[PDB]
Formats: sequence, structure tokens, C-alpha cells
Amino acid sequence: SVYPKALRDEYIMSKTLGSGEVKLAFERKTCKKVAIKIISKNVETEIEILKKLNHPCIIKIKNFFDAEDYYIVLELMEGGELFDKVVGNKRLKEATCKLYFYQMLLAVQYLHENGIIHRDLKPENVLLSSQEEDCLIKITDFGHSKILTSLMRTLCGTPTYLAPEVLVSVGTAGYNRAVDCWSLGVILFICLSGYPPFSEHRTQVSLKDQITSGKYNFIPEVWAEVSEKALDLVKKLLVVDPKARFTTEEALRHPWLQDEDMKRKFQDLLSEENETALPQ
Ligand SMILES: C/C(=N\NC(=N)N)c1ccc(NC(=O)Nc2ccc(/C(C)=N/NC(=N)N)cc2)cc1
Repeated sequence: SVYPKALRDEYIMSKTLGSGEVKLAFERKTCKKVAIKIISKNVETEIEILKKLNHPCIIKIKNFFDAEDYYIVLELMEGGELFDKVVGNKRLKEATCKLYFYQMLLAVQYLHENGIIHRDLKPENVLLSSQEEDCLIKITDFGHSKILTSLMRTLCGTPTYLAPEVLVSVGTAGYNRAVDCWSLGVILFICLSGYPPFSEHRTQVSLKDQITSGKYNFIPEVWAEVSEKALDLVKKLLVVDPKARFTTEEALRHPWLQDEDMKRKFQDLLSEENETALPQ
């Protein structure tokens, strides 16, 4: 078939960047490059979540066309996916891990402050600003995300007729955001080590069983490279109990992230990006 005429009106379409599919396009008005995500026919709440969020490490929506398929126009991230930096047991300098992870933490912190849980954080959904190693990252893909109740309403009686399991669920309610911190844990583990914590590669233990026990695959030889501090943070994010797991605030306060050089590099990268006159 063809691209829709409203899209064609504003954009010249071009090569595939990835794949669900992402294409290169040029905005006609500006002659600048954009990315167009095509979702073959919830997207309208993803759009509405993305419209309202404003953070430098979260992807912005430029335009939207709901046609035969959906078309989401976004800023082009020249560095591609973090996934490509970590496949085939490739891995990043610990310093590069920290810079990227710091930014992931700020993004997810901002999400959680604003009542949004992402629910699908993985290396594919972390985009790099450039092909430089030191760059900005943005989190994308909010198609599984949730806005943070019926429980609160339920607890306004008088539980004369209320079922025990509802009363039991009160102990653990309101920690759904901790799933994001788990994922961040897994991504950090991968970035630091070049391999996955939980995997069916050369184990008899099921993936499910590995995850619910929290018994990640530790290969000391791969990790001898890595600081104890980095591994300590991983350990606090890969905690099975969601009430005990580190929050993004706790992670940002961890020794590993008290790194003024890393933080300066990030502030520098932001300035470069931003780049109107001000009173004084
Ligand atoms: C230019 C380029 N890579 N160059 C390179 N040398 N690797 C890019 C490759 C992939 C790439 N990926 C994306 O932009 N990926 C996205 C963007 C948005 C989304 C969204 C919003 N998805 N929503 C959804 N419901 N699925 C998903 C994936 C950007 C740039």
C-alpha cells in the first residue's frame, strides 16, 4: 500500500533504521531528519502519555497519524538502540555503563514522580543520541505503560462483606513501579557483564525458577573487571521482594553514582544539545 496523504504532505519518507518498524524521514518545513515509527493495526494513551512528558532522557513525539496503520513521528536518535552495543557479549566500559545508567535512572525517576510505570524497559527501548560513546540516551516505547485506585475506594467501608484476599493485597499494593527497577537491574547487569543474569544457556534451572529465586548467573571471571560498587547496585535492584528493592531515588544515592566527572559529562552533553536569549 502507500503512506497516507497527510503524512506525505509534511514528510519525505526514506530508509529503514530498524524494526513494528522505524523509518528515516525528512520534515519538509525544516529539511531535518525525523524517525517515523509504524505500528501495524493502546497507541492513543501512549501518545497522550508521551505528549505530557517533558524530560531530556525521554523521547518526544513530534506528530501522529492514525490511518491504515499508526504513524508516530519522533526525534531521530542517531546512535540507534543500546541493544546493538551489548549483543554478542560486547560490553561497555564501566564508565560508559554509568553515564547511560545514570540517565536511565533520571528518566525512570521522572516517570514514577509523574505516576507512570513503563513496564517494558529493555536495551531495545533505550536509544542513543549519537555514535559517540559519551552521549545522551532517551527511553522510548510506552506501549505497555500504565498510569498509577479501586482498592482505596474499597477500603472506605466497613469490610463486613469484603473478601479476605482483598485485605491481604493491601500489604503489597502501590509497588507496581518496582517492576521498572527490576528491569533497570537486568539492563545494568547486561551492560556491565555483556551477558544476561537469567538465561536458559547452559543451566538446568528454568528461567522462571532463576527469576523467582533471584539467583542470577554469576561468572566471576567476566566480573573481575568490574568495580564492587557497580555490582553492589545491581544486587540491590535484583531483589526479589518488591518492597525491599531499591527505588530510583535510592539507586541515584548509591556510591556508584556519586561520580562528579560522570555528572559533569552529562550536563555538558545536555548543554551541547540545547544549543533563546534570557533576561540577565
Ligand atoms: C539512526 C539509527 N541507527 N543508527 C545506527 N547506526 N544504529 C536508529 C536506529 C533505531 C532507532 N530506533 C528507534 O527510534 N526506536 C524506537 C522509537 C520509538 C518507539 C516507540 C515510541 N514505540 N512505541 C511503541 N508502541 N512500540 C520504539 C522504538 C533509532 C535510530
